[PDB]
Amino acid sequence: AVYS
Amino acid sequence: SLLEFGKMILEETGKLAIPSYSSYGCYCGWGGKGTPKDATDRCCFVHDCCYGNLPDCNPKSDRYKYKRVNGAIVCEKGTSCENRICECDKAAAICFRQNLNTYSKKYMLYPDFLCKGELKC
Repeated sequence: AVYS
Repeated sequence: SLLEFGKMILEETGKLAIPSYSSYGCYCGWGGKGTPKDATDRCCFVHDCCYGNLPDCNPKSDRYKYKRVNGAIVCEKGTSCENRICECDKAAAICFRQNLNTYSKKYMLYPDFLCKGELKC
């Protein structure tokens, strides 16, 4: 997971 | 953390965080330059500003707990960093839900060079  | 944030977003909007919100417009994701492209992108801008209000917290890794009270997001009590991170995320999730009507695929994978102008938090 990573939307940053 | 991004783990809790992804699950909120999915619950709220029914879209997966990656790829729907990880490369959208100028602020959802990695990014941080220019004028936000639309309401959704604005949610990401305000969310980035929200994290920016927390210096000594770690939003990407720090884990908080939250529960649903008939749909309502309720941040459960952890460290002060976890509490404030959860509130930033909760606001973003709702902002996303509020703007679903104008979400546009045209802004997915939006190129960096078109991310022009300036905006201060």
